[PDB]
Amino acid sequence: AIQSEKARKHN
Amino acid sequence: SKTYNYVYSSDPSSLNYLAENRAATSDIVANLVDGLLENDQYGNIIPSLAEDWTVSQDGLTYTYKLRKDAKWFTSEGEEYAPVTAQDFVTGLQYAADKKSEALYLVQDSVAGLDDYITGKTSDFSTVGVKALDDQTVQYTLVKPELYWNSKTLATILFPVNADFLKSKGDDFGKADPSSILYNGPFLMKALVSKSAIEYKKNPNYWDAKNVFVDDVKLTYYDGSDQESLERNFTAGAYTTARLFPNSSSYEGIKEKYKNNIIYSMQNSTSYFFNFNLDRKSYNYTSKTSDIEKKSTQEAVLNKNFRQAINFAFDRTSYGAQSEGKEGATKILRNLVVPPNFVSIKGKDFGEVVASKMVNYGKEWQGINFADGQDPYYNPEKAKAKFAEAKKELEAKGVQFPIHLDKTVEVTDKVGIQGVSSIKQSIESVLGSDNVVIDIQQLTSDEFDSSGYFAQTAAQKDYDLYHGGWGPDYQDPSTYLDIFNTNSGGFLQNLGLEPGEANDKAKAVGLDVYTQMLEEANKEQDPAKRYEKYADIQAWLIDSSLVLPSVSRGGTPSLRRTVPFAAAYGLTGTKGVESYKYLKVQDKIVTTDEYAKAREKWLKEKEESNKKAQEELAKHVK
Repeated sequence: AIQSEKARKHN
Repeated sequence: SKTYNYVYSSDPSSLNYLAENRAATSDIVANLVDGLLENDQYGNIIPSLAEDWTVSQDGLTYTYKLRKDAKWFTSEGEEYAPVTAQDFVTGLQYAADKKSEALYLVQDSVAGLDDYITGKTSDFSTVGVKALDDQTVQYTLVKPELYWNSKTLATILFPVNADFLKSKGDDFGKADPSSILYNGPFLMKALVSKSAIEYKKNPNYWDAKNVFVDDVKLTYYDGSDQESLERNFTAGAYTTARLFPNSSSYEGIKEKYKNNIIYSMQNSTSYFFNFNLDRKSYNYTSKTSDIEKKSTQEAVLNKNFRQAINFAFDRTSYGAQSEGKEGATKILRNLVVPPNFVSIKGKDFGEVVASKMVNYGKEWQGINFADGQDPYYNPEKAKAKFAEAKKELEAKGVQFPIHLDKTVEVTDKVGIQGVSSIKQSIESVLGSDNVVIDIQQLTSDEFDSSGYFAQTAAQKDYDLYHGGWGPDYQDPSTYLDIFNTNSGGFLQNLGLEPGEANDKAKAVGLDVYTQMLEEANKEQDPAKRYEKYADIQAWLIDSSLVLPSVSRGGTPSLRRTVPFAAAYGLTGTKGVESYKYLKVQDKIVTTDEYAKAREKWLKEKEESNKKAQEELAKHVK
């Protein structure tokens, strides 16, 4: 699945 | 009751778990719809909707027995219909009929499905999914797949109720809680764009006894207030909080929570940079001429140019923008396939790939692909690669400097720093008279419409993209297939359309890469199959069509969740994405409490995975 880079800044 | 409160950042374009391949959809539906199997706390594949299963001695036929205390519910928790085997026939036919973006998961696996999708057949009765009775589903495969059961953790193999499909028509799967039926752990109570996502525990869920939060609220987080996460955790409003060592506050936070800062492990999600090889949209650019635009369209097709960027890209500097300079390397990922994703002959994937690099030139000599370090950054190697790139490009009429467009959300203050680190690094090594990274700060609508939520390659509006892949099943092909020209899930992010194989794709060798994937997939012995994909990953690294940057995990946080209570999965959507099995507590976990739990979990996991592989034989007919 395609993961957005954005999520890594709160994950 | 007990509540889990945190944030989210991606509104979904759709709830259509059968048609989408974007994490923005699967992350949510993981909590609302169950498939045949799921994960325990140790990564084992355990019963779900299916309470038992068998595989034939030739590995081609999988039969699943469904429990019958499983039902579909409306968004308000009212019972709609029992879950039945026909729902899996309906699901697969629907995904085929609507040309799902995740069809690569099943198109070349389910017998007769490729024939059905391409119109070579018209009768779904020839496709290898059958409802033998109401509780019995049977799949027939083209060839044996040891990773097949892991595929059932992906949403394209989730069931759907045909009568609800008929009754809803084109309204099915829209971004509205009422657009789908529910059989998973939660009901969705609120889905409000850029405001919140809210789950309520479904008390009539078949496995309600394993759901330990009654409410889950996710608040929208746009990146503009990074101190919001810690501030709300400390106030008792968030169950967890990711920390930002680069922040103003971290000095006080570090001392206040010196015994509570917890660092996660890097997981199987891999981020990488890629170029737009066929750019068609220039709404967001600093180029002012068509010689500049065409010069950039030329540079990204040249391998020496892509390698120069690869060697001029300082990953440590990039990671320090979000992790502080102490933890800058804790997130570095250097392949698309994680280095330990599979093991071959006792040596894992990253070592074998590092050995395959021996046939791709002098600039890869003795490379180390291990997590947590930067093997790529090498200024003088970058200067030598660019010198050759410039000689070759200038003979074509290419004008320098090469301008490269990179987008970023105007609210994402951490992301602005990371992208500025990349501009500073590359321009420092190659010179701003040779390359210029033009940073484009966009609204949320411009960012999504030109990137992640663009629906065509033509709409991609950038020269440089930073995206990532989450593994859908337990085989290296889940990562490496995404750039293949036939059905690559990531192709549009490269500016190419699957099934077109234009001359820009051939100019960079993606047709060759695609041919290698075909031959690698036919290999059924795991050791070779993996060694063949290692050679393919090596080819992709040398091509520098991707620049591996970072993984998920490896980040600091404060926690009020119980350590190692939630499910875990190397691949799929039923691991960390699910709020099942997760437990919250009053006390802030201490670093030492987490470390003791990690040690206990690591030992329980080795024993559990051992007994799980031993149990597998019981299931063979």
